[PDB]
Amino acid sequence: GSHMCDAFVGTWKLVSSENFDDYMKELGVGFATRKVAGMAKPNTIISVNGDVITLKTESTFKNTEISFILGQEFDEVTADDRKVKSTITLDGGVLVHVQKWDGKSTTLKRKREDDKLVLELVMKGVTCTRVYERA
Ligand SMILES: Cc1nc2ccc(Cl)cc2c(Oc2ccccc2Cl)c1C(=O)O
Repeated sequence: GSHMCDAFVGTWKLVSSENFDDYMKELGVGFATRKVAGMAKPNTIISVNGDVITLKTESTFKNTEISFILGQEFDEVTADDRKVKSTITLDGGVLVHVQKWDGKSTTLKRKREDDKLVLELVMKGVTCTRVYERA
């Protein structure tokens, strides 16, 4: 059968970024990692096997991989090496990813808009948008 996650499945490459440096500062990312991360053009591969969604991100300097069930909290190590407790849910057709660590929180929303995969990353007052297109 068809699922709301179907539209996300596939291989994606970064095409544009807005306010990523500010967002990384809010996360506590240091100067050098901000420079190196800002240069990268990651690929993200989203796949589904039964109820398990896998999201991989590959880049020149860092690869990440999470597998999860919607609504079930899990341990995640982020690209900037935060050790977080994460939960990912569907809100309509938007994947909502909340990461909690040291009493802090950031929310990452993934949505399909036109032929793009749009990521909205929010920490305190700062919103970054990262746009991906099919690879
Ligand atoms: C959502 C997201 N969050 C990030 C959080 C922190 C950093 Cl340093 C990179 C991030 C990042 O880029 C990367 C994610 C993995 C490897 C490399 C990069 Cl630059 C993404 C992203 O666009 O998927």
